[PDB]
Amino acid sequence: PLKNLVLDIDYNDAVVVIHTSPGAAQLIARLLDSLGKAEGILGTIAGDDTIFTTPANGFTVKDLYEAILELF
Amino acid sequence: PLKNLVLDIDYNDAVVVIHTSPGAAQLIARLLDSLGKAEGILGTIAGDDTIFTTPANGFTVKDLYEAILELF
Amino acid sequence: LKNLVLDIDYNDAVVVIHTSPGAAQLIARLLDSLGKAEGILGTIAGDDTIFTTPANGFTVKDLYEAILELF
Amino acid sequence: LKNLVLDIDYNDAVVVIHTSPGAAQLIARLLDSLGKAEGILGTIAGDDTIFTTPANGFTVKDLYEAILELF
Amino acid sequence: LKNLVLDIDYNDAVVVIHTSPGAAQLIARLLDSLGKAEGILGTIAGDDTIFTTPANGFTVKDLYEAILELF
Amino acid sequence: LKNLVLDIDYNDAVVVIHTSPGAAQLIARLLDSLGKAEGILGTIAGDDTIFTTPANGFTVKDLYEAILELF
Ligand SMILES: NC(=[NH2+])NCCC[C@H](N)C(=O)O
Ligand SMILES: NC(=[NH2+])NCCC[C@H](N)C(=O)O
Ligand SMILES: NC(=[NH2+])NCCC[C@H](N)C(=O)O
Ligand SMILES: NC(=[NH2+])NCCC[C@H](N)C(=O)O
Ligand SMILES: NC(=[NH2+])NCCC[C@H](N)C(=O)O
Ligand SMILES: NC(=[NH2+])NCCC[C@H](N)C(=O)O
Repeated sequence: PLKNLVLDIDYNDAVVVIHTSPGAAQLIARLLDSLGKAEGILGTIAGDDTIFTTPANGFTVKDLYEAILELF
Repeated sequence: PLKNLVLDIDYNDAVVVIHTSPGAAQLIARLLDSLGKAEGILGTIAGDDTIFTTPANGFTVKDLYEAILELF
Repeated sequence: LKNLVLDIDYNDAVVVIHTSPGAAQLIARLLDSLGKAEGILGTIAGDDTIFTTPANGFTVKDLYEAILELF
Repeated sequence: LKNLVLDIDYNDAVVVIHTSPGAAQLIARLLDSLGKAEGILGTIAGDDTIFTTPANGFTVKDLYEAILELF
Repeated sequence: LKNLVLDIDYNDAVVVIHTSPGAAQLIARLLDSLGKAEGILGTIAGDDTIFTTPANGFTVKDLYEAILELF
Repeated sequence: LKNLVLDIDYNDAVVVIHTSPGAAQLIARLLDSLGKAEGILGTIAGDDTIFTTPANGFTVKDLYEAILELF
């Protein structure tokens, strides 16, 4: 699994969104599930090529954003 | 569905996030789908082990959480 | 055909499109025809529920009407 | 929903249907109505490919014809 | 969990387990607890169906027996 | 990475590819860039297992080899 899989990252007020190659969703997501609530991720949901991840309390959507880039 | 399939319920300003054992997400989200917008749930979406469920207008997240807890 | 998409609505965070069992990934696929330049930031489908959310600049409201347009 | 299915074929074990992206679940959902008495033992679907199989007392080709019946 | 398993039959190649919707992946993850050693090559679940296949050294009947065993 | 691909084996019906959790859709997409001309009838993939089949004129064994060659 290479960065070549994560096609794009952006976010808004409620969720942080990741775009990947088709079929790589669940794979990049399991990576995010390594992080966790105390690191800012309340949860994560992957489709085929999209991943919606959301911040925990104490965290802003931007905070999560920066934390994920660190993991990636 | 055994209550054991459900590992943890938590939330924030936009969604309630239910974690479950690998694989049980689609099964448990079935229960959440028993309810309709009326009880507050706009929609529900499960992946493999995470479920994001959101509220309808008039009910907040704190609301949906309590609601979910009652159903489980 | 259109029939598959049951209801469309929204709230504070996302727009939720329901479908007949199994068509969520197909209709959600329609949405992926859009893109950032038209409001859509991303879309996830399960079996029969799709959660699409607005990019910065648009609102969950703007996005909503745009999907009806698309449909 | 015909243009969804891109192909049908088979072999010494299953019937292999190909489809447009995300359709795998739609199409396989249609083949789930039939049941064992129609030949089918079961049906599975990934993202764009279904794999169906005839039950005890049925041939793959037969099944291939049967799906072609309800297609 | 067992009341989720609709039925268990089979044929020449696979052992098709039907389940309640969504139950699929859970029951299959159960079979995955077995592994090659018990005569299971590999398993794959959709939404409510589980196609499994025996390993060289056990036939389809045998897989079936050991599955009713597991269950 | 082919490390996401844990084990390969086959039988008288399909080639079974056990991969890391979630990797099953990605790697089936790799086998998906082959098809009939190379002997692949179809390939359906779950969360960590993938099931492929040889077309006509080709044997599962020939496929097991080609699959390693794809790898
Ligand atoms: N190959 C597909 N299923 N494409 C549709 C994907 C739709 C949406 N991005 C999701 O992840 O659910
Ligand atoms: N077996 C897996 N695919 N695990 C990864 C799960 C990714 C994400 N947490 C989801 O549930 O959608
Ligand atoms: N037949 C089912 N698997 N139903 C569960 C649906 C759960 C959720 N609404 C989703 O679309 O993912
Ligand atoms: N976008 C994808 N999921 N691509 C991989 C598809 C793999 C396999 N043909 C399936 O139907 O599951
Ligand atoms: N509610 C649904 N989407 N059902 C699809 C069933 C298709 C097939 N039986 C499978 O296991 O994938
Ligand atoms: N996390 C899971 N859903 N595990 C269950 C896997 C079941 C089966 N081996 C498949 O690939 O479909």
